[PDB]
Amino acid sequence: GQVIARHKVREFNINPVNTPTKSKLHPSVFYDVFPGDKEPAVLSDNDPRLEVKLTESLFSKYKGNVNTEPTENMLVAVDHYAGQLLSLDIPTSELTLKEALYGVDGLEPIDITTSAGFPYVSLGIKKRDILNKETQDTEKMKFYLDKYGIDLPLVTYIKDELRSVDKVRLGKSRLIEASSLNDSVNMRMKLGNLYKAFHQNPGVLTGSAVGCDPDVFWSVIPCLMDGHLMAFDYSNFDASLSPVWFVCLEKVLTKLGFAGSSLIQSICNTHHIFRDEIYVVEGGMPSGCSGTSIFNSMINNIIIRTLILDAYKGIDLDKLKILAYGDDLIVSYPYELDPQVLATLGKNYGLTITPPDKSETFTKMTWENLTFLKRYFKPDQQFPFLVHPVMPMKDIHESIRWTKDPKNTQDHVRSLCMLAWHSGEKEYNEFIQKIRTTDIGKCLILPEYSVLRRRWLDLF
Ligand SMILES: [Sm+3]
Repeated sequence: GQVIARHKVREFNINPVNTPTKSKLHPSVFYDVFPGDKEPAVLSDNDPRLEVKLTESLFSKYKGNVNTEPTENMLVAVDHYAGQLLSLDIPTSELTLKEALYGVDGLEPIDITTSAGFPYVSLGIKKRDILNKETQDTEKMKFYLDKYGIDLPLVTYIKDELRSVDKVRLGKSRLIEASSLNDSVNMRMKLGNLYKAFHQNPGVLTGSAVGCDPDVFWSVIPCLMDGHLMAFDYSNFDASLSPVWFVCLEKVLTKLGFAGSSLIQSICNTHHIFRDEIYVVEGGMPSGCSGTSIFNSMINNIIIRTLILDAYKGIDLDKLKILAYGDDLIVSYPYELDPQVLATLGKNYGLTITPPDKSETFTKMTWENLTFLKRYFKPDQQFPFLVHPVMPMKDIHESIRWTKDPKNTQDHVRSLCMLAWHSGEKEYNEFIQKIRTTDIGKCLILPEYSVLRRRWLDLF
């Protein structure tokens, strides 16, 4: 994706947005007791630890844009991937303003904590005013739908979160390019069954993990990926998606039977409202559109299928098994294919594909080394057929040392226990013991290890 043009909001007569220009992240009491580097992201041009122009930094992610019509290999991959997806028998029927608004079984009511987006953000009017959860009202939406229409621009906040020392100074703090409520209900109303299917079918058929409890799903990935092993992750996946991949994503939904795949063009080329200065981009996935997670996965399934055909000759795609959660990949084939080969090959579609999280360089992948959703795979001692998701203790330490509002310093610490304990009894007791060094640490009521193991076992 490349930025084709920049204008001022004045030119379009649009009220600018005062982007939250201060981090709400402060150091928690566990800042001294645990180790970590990561500090909060840069949200302002002045921010003293910044060694670079922020304007340029925030948008450097848009490296360029490769222009082709879909390759022959590309085209095979969409017919094969779409093929698998037909077997699921996904309804092509569209959803209702009421369904799309407040969920069905499969979907979850649009979050009334996220931004409504343009133009609502600049009218002070937020999600609650339109959305009555108890009533399940459709008058306020239908009104503001008829009024402002669809295909509205995107409000581009800059995301407030922990970043590594490098991504702090180099101004890499990434963006959420948030969608208008109009647009998110619109295509949530006609690809609602596409999302429904992916949420109910996390696996090797959808090539998807989006919406899955790793607690249980971890202990089933190894049954599904029965073959050799590869894993990947990209740097700036979203921004790097040249339009071609979108023309494939559409082509897939078209074969699936969704009139509405036209929407996909509407996310490829988009307008973004950053501070005032409104950008317009060709390509790139909006990080925080409606089906971002799902569309990425689908495209990733298109991409590795393509790269592997590009790279190799005599290959049956039916035995190629894939599992993507956005940029995160796991893939398996009966024969040992070379990750490195693939990564290079994809670099001529504009992609920077890379070894999975916590991996220095492409070696043969093994269940001992693998990462997915930032977690290791550690099979249980007593019952080796059950598999633990092990979020590394560094990542958990790095999270506990900061806090937004130290009232929910419990809710946050408890949540970290549900992840920590998978590391094993020895480490979990060291963890809560160190937490309980601090004075507010001891007042927190924490689950004991045997409690957490039992809750986990009961899930089966
Ligand atoms: Sm990733």
